[PDB]
Amino acid sequence: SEYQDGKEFGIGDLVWGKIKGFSWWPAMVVSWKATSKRQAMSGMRWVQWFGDGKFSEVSADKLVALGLFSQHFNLATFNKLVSYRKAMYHALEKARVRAGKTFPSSPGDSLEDQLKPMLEWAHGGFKPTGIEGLKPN
Amino acid sequence: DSSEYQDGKEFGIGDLVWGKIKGFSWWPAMVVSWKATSKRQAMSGMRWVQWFGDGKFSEVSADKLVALGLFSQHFNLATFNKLVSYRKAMYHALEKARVRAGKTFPSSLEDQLKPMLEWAHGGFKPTGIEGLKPN
Ligand SMILES: CCCN(CCO)CCCCCO
Ligand SMILES: CCCN(CCO)CCCCCO
Repeated sequence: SEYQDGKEFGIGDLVWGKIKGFSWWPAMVVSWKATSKRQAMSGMRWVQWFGDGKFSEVSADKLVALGLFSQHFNLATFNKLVSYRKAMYHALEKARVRAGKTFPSSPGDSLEDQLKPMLEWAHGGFKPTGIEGLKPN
Repeated sequence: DSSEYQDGKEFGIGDLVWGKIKGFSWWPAMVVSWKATSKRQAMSGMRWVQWFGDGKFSEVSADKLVALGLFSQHFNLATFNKLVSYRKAMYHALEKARVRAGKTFPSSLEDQLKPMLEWAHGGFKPTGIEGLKPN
């Protein structure tokens, strides 16, 4: 029922979302019931931002699939803000689990170290699954 | 309405669970509110848990949690024999279970642990897993 408005994106979808004064940031579409807030208005979606876990209401027409990765990733913000690197880690970890992807680990690799192969995977088109692997189920 | 962890998946605040992190055996924990953690709200489909034995907090997928009551299935005998840290975790977890279930034993950590472990492995009789519920 919720979000059945003929527009894009449903509960669980991984997305980039854009707030004024902010880069595109990774998020997951959620039900209004998870937010402790209120039902969304027409054509809007509740999203939860990776990294800080906060909830925002955003137009379905203003979200893009996380799978358009290199297009929306912002290297300048990544190098400038630890909060963006953490967001990218949590977003890509969710993507990895969904795709059944694995990466060679080694304690105690830092944040940047863990991110390196995840970012290469994302920039490379999420092989072998492709973006189909990012879908919820 | 709308509230913490109302995402349609299993597990609520206070639930005793086993949690699985890559690189670790299934480990006992309690589901906690994000407010207990000094961190941030958990992503939809995930829960904050506090691990027995070390008191640390982790954000864990509900798909990587199971009820502590499924004890024999998730208890790792190899890990128990190998790691003092896991035996310590078993003690604190099963002591919480014992108090919730209103269970008493005849009364050392290892000596204390023995009948608690027998009880858990045997299915938490007489209450069964219903006895482990919070409140
Ligand atoms: C849409 C932009 C993402 N926000 C989420 C908060 O609602 C986080 C920004 C933190 C930047 C400070 O380091
Ligand atoms: C998955 C279990 C979580 N704790 C660590 C908390 O982050 C494990 C304790 C290590 C035992 C080393 O002897």
